Amino acid sequence: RGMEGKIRACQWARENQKPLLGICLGLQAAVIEFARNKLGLKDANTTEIDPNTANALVIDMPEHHTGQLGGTMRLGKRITVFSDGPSVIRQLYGNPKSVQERHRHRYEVNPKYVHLLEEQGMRFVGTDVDKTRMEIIELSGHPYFVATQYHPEYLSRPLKPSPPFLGLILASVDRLNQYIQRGCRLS
Amino acid sequence: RGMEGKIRACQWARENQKPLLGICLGLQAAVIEFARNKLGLKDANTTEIDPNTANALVIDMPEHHTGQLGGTMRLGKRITVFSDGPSVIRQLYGNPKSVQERHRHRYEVNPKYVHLLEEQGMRFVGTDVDKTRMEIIELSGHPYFVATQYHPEYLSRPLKPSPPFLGLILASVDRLNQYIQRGCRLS
Repeated sequence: RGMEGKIRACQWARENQKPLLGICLGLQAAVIEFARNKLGLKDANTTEIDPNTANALVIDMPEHHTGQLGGTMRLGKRITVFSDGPSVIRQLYGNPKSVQERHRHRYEVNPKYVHLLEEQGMRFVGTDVDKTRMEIIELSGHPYFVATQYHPEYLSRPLKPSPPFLGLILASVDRLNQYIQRGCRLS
Repeated sequence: RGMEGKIRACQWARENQKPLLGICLGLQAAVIEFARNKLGLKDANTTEIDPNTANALVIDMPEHHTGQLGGTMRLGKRITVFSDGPSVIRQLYGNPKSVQERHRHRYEVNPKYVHLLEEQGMRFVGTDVDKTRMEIIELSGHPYFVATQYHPEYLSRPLKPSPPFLGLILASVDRLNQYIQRGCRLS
Protein backbone atom coordinates (compact mmCIF):
# COMPACT_ATOMS: atom_id res chain seq x y z
CA ARG A 1 0.00 0.00 0.00
CA GLY A 2 2.91 2.38 -0.63
CA MET A 3 6.52 2.00 -1.78
CA GLU A 4 7.07 4.77 -4.34
CA GLY A 5 5.84 7.83 -2.42
CA LYS A 6 8.10 7.05 0.54
CA ILE A 7 11.24 7.30 -1.62
CA ARG A 8 10.71 10.81 -3.03
CA ALA A 9 9.84 12.14 0.44
CA CYS A 10 13.33 11.60 1.90
CA GLN A 11 15.62 12.33 -1.06
CA TRP A 12 14.03 15.76 -1.59
CA ALA A 13 14.70 16.89 1.99
CA ARG A 14 18.38 15.91 1.84
CA GLU A 15 19.02 17.96 -1.30
CA ASN A 16 17.29 21.04 0.18
CA GLN A 17 19.60 21.03 3.26
CA LYS A 18 16.74 19.90 5.50
CA PRO A 19 17.64 17.58 8.39
CA LEU A 20 15.92 14.26 9.05
CA LEU A 21 15.27 11.99 12.02
CA GLY A 22 15.94 8.34 12.77
CA ILE A 23 12.70 6.39 12.34
CA CYS A 24 12.41 2.63 11.92
CA LEU A 25 10.95 0.92 8.83
CA GLY A 26 13.06 3.26 6.71
CA LEU A 27 16.31 1.38 6.16
CA GLN A 28 14.81 -0.35 3.10
CA ALA A 29 14.06 2.97 1.37
CA ALA A 30 17.16 4.86 2.53
CA VAL A 31 19.48 2.58 0.52
CA ILE A 32 17.43 3.05 -2.66
CA GLU A 33 17.66 6.84 -2.98
CA PHE A 34 21.33 6.78 -1.97
CA ALA A 35 22.37 4.39 -4.75
CA ARG A 36 20.48 6.30 -7.46
CA ASN A 37 21.62 9.83 -6.58
CA LYS A 38 25.25 9.24 -5.57
CA LEU A 39 25.77 6.43 -8.09
CA GLY A 40 23.05 5.04 -10.35
CA LEU A 41 21.76 1.62 -9.28
CA LYS A 42 18.26 1.41 -10.75
CA ASP A 43 17.91 -2.36 -10.30
CA ALA A 44 17.90 -1.97 -6.50
CA ASN A 45 14.20 -1.57 -5.70
CA THR A 46 11.75 -2.76 -3.05
CA THR A 47 12.79 -6.09 -1.52
CA GLU A 48 10.02 -6.52 1.08
CA ILE A 49 7.39 -7.05 -1.67
CA ASP A 50 9.02 -8.80 -4.65
CA PRO A 51 12.47 -10.30 -3.83
CA ASN A 52 13.53 -10.91 -7.43
CA THR A 53 16.09 -8.14 -8.06
CA ALA A 54 19.82 -8.76 -8.31
CA ASN A 55 20.98 -5.79 -6.19
CA ALA A 56 18.90 -6.74 -3.14
CA LEU A 57 20.84 -5.06 -0.33
CA VAL A 58 18.47 -5.58 2.61
CA ILE A 59 16.72 -8.96 2.49
CA ASP A 60 14.80 -11.13 4.97
CA MET A 61 17.20 -13.11 7.17
CA PRO A 62 16.07 -14.42 10.59
CA GLU A 63 18.25 -15.01 13.65
CA HIS A 64 20.69 -17.91 13.23
CA HIS A 65 22.35 -17.60 16.65
CA THR A 66 21.19 -18.66 20.12
CA GLY A 67 17.79 -18.08 21.68
CA GLN A 68 15.66 -17.83 18.54
CA LEU A 69 15.91 -20.71 16.06
CA GLY A 70 14.47 -20.77 12.56
CA GLY A 71 12.37 -18.11 10.89
CA THR A 72 11.60 -15.81 13.83
CA MET A 73 11.68 -12.01 14.29
CA ARG A 74 14.71 -9.79 14.88
CA LEU A 75 13.80 -8.44 18.31
CA GLY A 76 14.39 -9.01 22.01
CA LYS A 77 16.81 -8.05 24.75
CA ARG A 78 19.86 -7.32 22.59
CA ILE A 79 23.05 -5.45 23.52
CA THR A 80 23.86 -2.52 21.22
CA VAL A 81 27.50 -1.40 21.16
CA PHE A 82 28.55 1.75 19.32
CA SER A 83 31.70 2.16 17.21
CA ASP A 84 32.67 5.85 16.97
CA GLY A 85 32.48 8.59 19.59
CA PRO A 86 31.60 12.18 18.70
CA SER A 87 28.12 12.27 17.17
CA VAL A 88 24.59 13.50 17.93
CA ILE A 89 22.97 10.35 19.36
CA ARG A 90 25.76 9.35 21.77
CA GLN A 91 26.87 12.54 23.54
CA LEU A 92 23.45 12.97 25.17
CA TYR A 93 23.79 9.76 27.24
CA GLY A 94 26.88 10.99 29.11
CA ASN A 95 29.33 9.17 26.80
CA PRO A 96 28.21 5.54 27.30
CA LYS A 97 29.68 2.35 25.85
CA SER A 98 26.85 -0.21 25.80
CA VAL A 99 23.21 0.94 25.77
CA GLN A 100 20.36 -1.57 26.00
CA GLU A 101 17.94 -0.94 23.13
CA ARG A 102 15.19 -3.03 21.55
CA HIS A 103 14.19 -3.32 17.89
CA ARG A 104 11.02 -4.34 16.02
CA HIS A 105 11.84 -5.54 12.50
CA ARG A 106 12.69 -8.68 10.53
CA TYR A 107 14.93 -7.53 7.65
CA GLU A 108 18.71 -7.44 8.05
CA VAL A 109 21.53 -5.86 6.05
CA ASN A 110 23.85 -8.17 4.13
CA PRO A 111 27.54 -7.75 5.05
CA LYS A 112 28.59 -8.64 1.48
CA TYR A 113 26.65 -5.84 -0.27
CA VAL A 114 28.04 -2.94 1.80
CA HIS A 115 31.13 -2.51 -0.37
CA LEU A 116 29.91 0.78 -1.87
CA LEU A 117 28.93 2.18 1.55
CA GLU A 118 32.49 2.19 2.91
CA GLU A 119 34.24 3.88 -0.04
CA GLN A 120 31.98 6.95 0.28
CA GLY A 121 30.92 9.20 3.16
CA MET A 122 28.52 6.69 4.72
CA ARG A 123 30.09 5.83 8.07
CA PHE A 124 28.67 3.54 10.76
CA VAL A 125 28.53 5.10 14.24
CA GLY A 126 26.76 2.06 15.67
CA THR A 127 27.14 -1.69 15.19
CA ASP A 128 26.21 -4.88 17.05
CA VAL A 129 28.05 -7.41 19.23
CA ASP A 130 29.21 -9.38 16.16
CA LYS A 131 30.30 -6.44 13.95
CA THR A 132 28.12 -7.69 11.09
CA ARG A 133 24.71 -5.98 11.32
CA MET A 134 24.83 -2.24 10.56
CA GLU A 135 21.88 -1.08 12.65
CA ILE A 136 23.01 2.57 12.82
CA ILE A 137 24.03 4.48 9.68
CA GLU A 138 25.11 8.08 9.19
CA LEU A 139 25.84 10.16 6.09
CA SER A 140 28.89 12.42 6.29
CA GLY A 141 28.69 16.01 5.08
CA HIS A 142 25.05 16.43 6.09
CA PRO A 143 24.52 18.97 8.90
CA TYR A 144 22.11 16.69 10.82
CA PHE A 145 21.39 13.17 9.56
CA VAL A 146 20.06 10.57 12.00
CA ALA A 147 19.13 7.03 10.96
CA THR A 148 18.90 3.83 13.01
CA GLN A 149 16.59 0.88 13.66
CA TYR A 150 15.38 1.15 17.27
CA HIS A 151 12.49 3.33 18.45
CA PRO A 152 13.68 6.23 20.65
CA GLU A 153 10.21 7.82 20.64
CA TYR A 154 8.72 5.31 23.08
CA LEU A 155 11.57 6.00 25.54
CA SER A 156 10.79 9.74 25.65
CA ARG A 157 10.86 10.19 29.42
CA PRO A 158 9.90 13.59 30.88
CA LEU A 159 13.25 13.73 32.73
CA LYS A 160 15.35 12.45 29.79
CA PRO A 161 14.75 13.89 26.30
CA SER A 162 15.06 11.73 23.21
CA PRO A 163 18.27 11.79 21.12
CA PRO A 164 16.97 12.69 17.64
CA PHE A 165 14.09 15.17 17.88
CA LEU A 166 15.75 17.18 20.67
CA GLY A 167 19.07 17.62 18.86
CA LEU A 168 17.37 19.12 15.81
CA ILE A 169 15.85 22.04 17.72
CA LEU A 170 19.02 22.72 19.73
CA ALA A 171 21.18 22.80 16.58
CA SER A 172 18.67 25.04 14.77
CA VAL A 173 18.83 28.44 16.49
CA ASP A 174 20.90 27.60 19.62
CA ARG A 175 18.70 29.80 21.83
CA LEU A 176 19.88 29.14 25.39
CA ASN A 177 19.51 32.66 26.86
CA GLN A 178 15.78 32.21 27.55
CA TYR A 179 16.00 30.80 31.09
CA ILE A 180 17.77 33.97 32.30
CA GLN A 181 15.09 36.29 30.90
CA ARG A 182 12.31 34.93 33.14
CA GLY A 183 12.78 34.94 36.91
CA CYS A 184 9.68 33.14 38.19
CA ARG A 185 6.89 35.72 38.11
CA LEU A 186 4.51 33.58 40.21
CA SER A 187 6.75 33.51 43.28
CA ARG B 1 -30.21 69.57 22.27
CA GLY B 2 -30.85 67.31 25.26
CA MET B 3 -32.58 67.80 28.61
CA GLU B 4 -34.85 64.81 29.39
CA GLY B 5 -32.52 61.88 28.70
CA LYS B 6 -29.87 63.26 31.06
CA ILE B 7 -32.31 63.17 34.00
CA ARG B 8 -33.30 59.49 33.80
CA ALA B 9 -29.64 58.46 33.35
CA CYS B 10 -28.45 59.58 36.80
CA GLN B 11 -31.46 58.53 38.91
CA TRP B 12 -31.42 55.00 37.47
CA ALA B 13 -27.90 54.34 38.80
CA ARG B 14 -28.65 55.66 42.29
CA GLU B 15 -31.63 53.34 42.82
CA ASN B 16 -29.52 50.29 41.84
CA GLN B 17 -26.86 51.09 44.49
CA LYS B 18 -24.34 52.00 41.81
CA PRO B 19 -21.66 54.60 42.58
CA LEU B 20 -21.29 57.82 40.60
CA LEU B 21 -18.56 60.36 39.90
CA GLY B 22 -18.32 64.12 40.31
CA ILE B 23 -18.64 65.72 36.87
CA CYS B 24 -19.50 69.35 36.19
CA LEU B 25 -22.57 70.53 34.25
CA GLY B 26 -24.63 68.09 36.31
CA LEU B 27 -25.78 70.12 39.30
CA GLN B 28 -28.79 71.38 37.33
CA ALA B 29 -30.08 67.84 36.72
CA ALA B 30 -29.08 66.35 40.09
CA VAL B 31 -31.54 68.57 41.97
CA ILE B 32 -34.42 67.58 39.68
CA GLU B 33 -34.37 63.82 40.26
CA PHE B 34 -33.80 64.32 44.00
CA ALA B 35 -36.91 66.47 44.47
CA ARG B 36 -39.19 64.11 42.53
CA ASN B 37 -38.10 60.79 44.09
CA LYS B 38 -37.54 61.80 47.72
CA LEU B 39 -40.38 64.35 47.70
CA GLY B 40 -42.45 65.22 44.64
CA LEU B 41 -41.61 68.62 43.15
CA LYS B 42 -42.69 68.35 39.51
CA ASP B 43 -42.60 72.10 38.84
CA ALA B 44 -38.80 72.14 39.27
CA ASN B 45 -37.57 71.53 35.72
CA THR B 46 -34.80 72.81 33.44
CA THR B 47 -33.76 76.37 34.30
CA GLU B 48 -30.95 76.88 31.76
CA ILE B 49 -33.44 76.81 28.84
CA ASP B 50 -36.72 78.41 30.00
CA PRO B 51 -36.47 80.26 33.35
CA ASN B 52 -40.21 80.53 33.96
CA THR B 53 -40.81 77.93 36.69
CA ALA B 54 -41.53 78.82 40.31
CA ASN B 55 -39.25 76.23 41.96
CA ALA B 56 -36.11 77.35 40.12
CA LEU B 57 -33.37 76.18 42.48
CA VAL B 58 -30.24 76.83 40.39
CA ILE B 59 -30.54 80.01 38.31
CA ASP B 60 -28.11 82.27 36.45
CA MET B 61 -26.40 84.69 38.86
CA PRO B 62 -23.03 86.28 37.95
CA GLU B 63 -20.31 87.41 40.36
CA HIS B 64 -21.31 90.44 42.44
CA HIS B 65 -18.09 90.69 44.48
CA THR B 66 -14.66 92.09 43.61
CA GLY B 67 -12.69 91.37 40.45
CA GLN B 68 -15.53 90.58 38.05
CA LEU B 69 -18.33 93.15 37.76
CA GLY B 70 -21.63 92.67 35.97
CA GLY B 71 -22.73 89.66 33.96
CA THR B 72 -19.49 87.67 33.75
CA MET B 73 -18.63 83.97 34.22
CA ARG B 74 -18.15 82.08 37.50
CA LEU B 75 -14.51 81.07 37.06
CA GLY B 76 -10.98 82.11 37.94
CA LYS B 77 -8.45 81.70 40.72
CA ARG B 78 -10.86 80.99 43.59
CA ILE B 79 -10.11 79.53 47.02
CA THR B 80 -12.16 76.43 47.89
CA VAL B 81 -12.49 75.63 51.60
CA PHE B 82 -14.07 72.38 52.77
CA SER B 83 -16.46 72.00 55.72
CA ASP B 84 -16.42 68.42 57.01
CA GLY B 85 -13.51 66.00 57.35
CA PRO B 86 -13.91 62.26 56.76
CA SER B 87 -15.01 61.70 53.15
CA VAL B 88 -13.75 60.24 49.87
CA ILE B 89 -12.48 63.40 48.11
CA ARG B 90 -10.51 64.90 51.01
CA GLN B 91 -8.55 62.05 52.61
CA LEU B 92 -6.54 61.52 49.40
CA TYR B 93 -4.88 64.97 49.64
CA GLY B 94 -3.24 64.24 52.99
CA ASN B 95 -5.99 65.97 55.02
CA PRO B 96 -5.75 69.53 53.63
CA LYS B 97 -7.70 72.64 54.62
CA SER B 98 -7.72 74.92 51.56
CA VAL B 99 -7.22 73.48 48.06
CA GLN B 100 -6.94 75.75 45.01
CA GLU B 101 -9.44 74.59 42.38
CA ARG B 102 -10.91 76.23 39.28
CA HIS B 103 -14.44 76.03 37.87
CA ARG B 104 -16.05 76.53 34.45
CA HIS B 105 -19.74 77.38 34.81
CA ARG B 106 -22.11 80.33 35.17
CA TYR B 107 -25.08 79.04 37.21
CA GLU B 108 -25.09 79.32 41.01
CA VAL B 109 -27.22 77.76 43.74
CA ASN B 110 -29.62 80.04 45.61
CA PRO B 111 -29.07 80.06 49.41
CA LYS B 112 -32.81 80.60 50.00
CA TYR B 113 -34.02 77.45 48.17
CA VAL B 114 -31.83 74.95 50.05
CA HIS B 115 -34.28 74.53 52.93
CA LEU B 116 -35.28 71.00 51.88
CA LEU B 117 -31.64 69.93 51.39
CA GLU B 118 -30.70 70.38 55.06
CA GLU B 119 -33.63 68.52 56.66
CA GLN B 120 -32.74 65.33 54.74
CA GLY B 121 -29.55 63.33 54.18
CA MET B 122 -27.98 65.81 51.75
CA ARG B 123 -24.94 67.18 53.56
CA PHE B 124 -22.35 69.63 52.21
CA VAL B 125 -18.74 68.48 52.57
CA GLY B 126 -17.45 71.50 50.68
CA THR B 127 -18.37 75.19 50.63
CA ASP B 128 -16.77 78.49 49.57
CA VAL B 129 -15.08 81.39 51.37
CA ASP B 130 -18.45 83.09 52.03
CA LYS B 131 -20.45 80.02 53.18
CA THR B 132 -23.17 80.75 50.61
CA ARG B 133 -22.39 78.79 47.42
CA MET B 134 -22.76 75.01 47.84
CA GLU B 135 -20.26 73.87 45.23
CA ILE B 136 -19.82 70.37 46.73
CA ILE B 137 -22.82 68.20 47.60
CA GLU B 138 -23.03 64.68 48.99
CA LEU B 139 -25.95 62.31 49.56
CA SER B 140 -25.90 60.40 52.84
CA GLY B 141 -26.63 56.68 52.88
CA HIS B 142 -25.14 56.07 49.44
CA PRO B 143 -21.99 53.89 49.50
CA TYR B 144 -20.07 56.15 47.09
CA PHE B 145 -21.64 59.41 45.89
CA VAL B 146 -19.36 62.13 44.50
CA ALA B 147 -20.70 65.42 43.12
CA THR B 148 -19.00 68.80 42.81
CA GLN B 149 -18.40 71.61 40.29
CA TYR B 150 -14.67 71.65 39.51
CA HIS B 151 -12.97 69.37 36.97
CA PRO B 152 -10.60 66.88 38.66
CA GLU B 153 -10.09 64.97 35.39
CA TYR B 154 -7.80 67.60 33.86
CA LEU B 155 -5.57 67.49 36.97
CA SER B 156 -4.98 63.73 36.62
CA ARG B 157 -1.22 63.73 37.12
CA PRO B 158 0.71 60.47 36.62
CA LEU B 159 2.16 60.80 40.14
CA LYS B 160 -1.11 61.92 41.80
CA PRO B 161 -4.32 60.06 40.93
CA SER B 162 -7.65 61.83 40.74
CA PRO B 163 -10.05 61.78 43.73
CA PRO B 164 -13.24 60.33 42.20
CA PHE B 165 -12.37 57.65 39.63
CA LEU B 166 -9.57 56.18 41.76
CA GLY B 167 -11.64 55.82 44.94
CA LEU B 168 -14.31 53.84 43.09
CA ILE B 169 -11.99 51.02 42.00
CA LEU B 170 -10.27 50.82 45.39
CA ALA B 171 -13.60 50.57 47.24
CA SER B 172 -14.91 47.94 44.79
CA VAL B 173 -12.88 44.77 45.42
CA ASP B 174 -10.11 46.10 47.73
CA ARG B 175 -7.44 44.02 45.98
CA LEU B 176 -4.10 45.11 47.46
CA ASN B 177 -2.23 41.77 47.57
CA GLN B 178 -1.20 41.96 43.89
CA TYR B 179 2.09 43.86 44.22
CA ILE B 180 3.47 41.14 46.53
CA GLN B 181 2.86 38.43 43.91
CA ARG B 182 5.14 39.78 41.16
CA GLY B 183 8.34 40.62 43.01
CA CYS B 184 10.20 42.20 40.06
CA ARG B 185 10.49 39.46 37.44
CA LEU B 186 13.05 41.39 35.33
CA SER B 187 15.71 41.52 38.03
